[PDB]
Amino acid sequence: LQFAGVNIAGFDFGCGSDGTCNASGAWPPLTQYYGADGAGQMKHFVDDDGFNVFRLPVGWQFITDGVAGGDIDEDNWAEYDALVQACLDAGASCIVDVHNYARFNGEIIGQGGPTNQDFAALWSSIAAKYADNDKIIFGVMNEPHDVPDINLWADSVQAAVTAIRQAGATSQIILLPGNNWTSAETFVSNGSADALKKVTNPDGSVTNLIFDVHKYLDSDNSGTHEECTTNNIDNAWAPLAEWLRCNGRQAFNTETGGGNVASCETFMCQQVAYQNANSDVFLGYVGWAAGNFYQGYVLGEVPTDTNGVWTDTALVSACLAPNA
Ligand SMILES: OC[C@H]1O[C@@H](O[C@H]2[C@H](O)[C@@H](O)[C@H](O)O[C@@H]2CO)[C@H](O)[C@@H](O)[C@@H]1O
Repeated sequence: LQFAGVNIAGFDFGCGSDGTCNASGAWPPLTQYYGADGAGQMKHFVDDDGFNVFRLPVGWQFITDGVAGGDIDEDNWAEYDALVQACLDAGASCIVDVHNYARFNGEIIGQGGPTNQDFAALWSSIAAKYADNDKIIFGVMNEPHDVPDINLWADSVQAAVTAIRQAGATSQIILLPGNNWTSAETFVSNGSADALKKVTNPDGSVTNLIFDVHKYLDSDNSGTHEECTTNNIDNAWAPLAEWLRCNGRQAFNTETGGGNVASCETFMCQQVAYQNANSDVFLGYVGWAAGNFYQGYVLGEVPTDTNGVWTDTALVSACLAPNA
């Protein structure tokens, strides 16, 4: 109810689930840079649909041109900032999502891979850009999975948070991701919640530290199927809210979606109706996948521009748009 948005993808392309980002394969979803009209996409999603925030996936490698640290490469950053500027210019809040699966080329941050410091550095720099700007929302890490020790991971996340506040980003939300691809279904049961509950700002508060969760509507939670089989209320959003409420904490669903078909319009509308009903514990949903996915993409949300007139995919206009 506070936020509803869509992921504008492209800078994440050739990012693998193992933290390897073929930083050649990055493809900015902006007219210029020879990609789709991501800016226009966002004008439309706000002005006509009532969307509010956009999530802008990008890889560590792109930000730094291949290095695990925080030395931001200016030419690449110029590209990525233009998208963030388009998101802000559209009137919305923007999640800056480092799309690395808690890894850097095969190896896990804090646990085999780059150190918590290598990582913290990164976020200091990102935060230093953008510190004053309160419409930014820092997404620490996208979809950690098969991590062996969650408390060490929560330590890595502490390190980022602390980096972020110390660069002056005092007013922003920071999203905190846990294990199993931050599945919302296992977020409490696997220890992600209790570990991440310990993460605090420098002054000792949890103000503006929101859990980051993801949930798809297909049998295997992959978001690779067109057809949908559930609304995740019974097994995910209900238990989650109970837990979230009694602990005085909030979560944010930064990835979800489904195919542009009947079964999904019924089941997604159910999930979104429930999520609004629990607006105290859930800050919002963000739908996975506009930007520069081709039309036949199974989870597609890219609208169409006909001489100024935009047209949404089925699922956005039937279910995901606040204006419906
Ligand atoms: O679900 C989000 C994320 O999932 C990836 O697939 C996982 C899935 O999360 C898990 O439930 C299933 O059992 O295994 C697969 C991997 O084997 C998927 O690769 C991503 O595209 C997606 O963003």
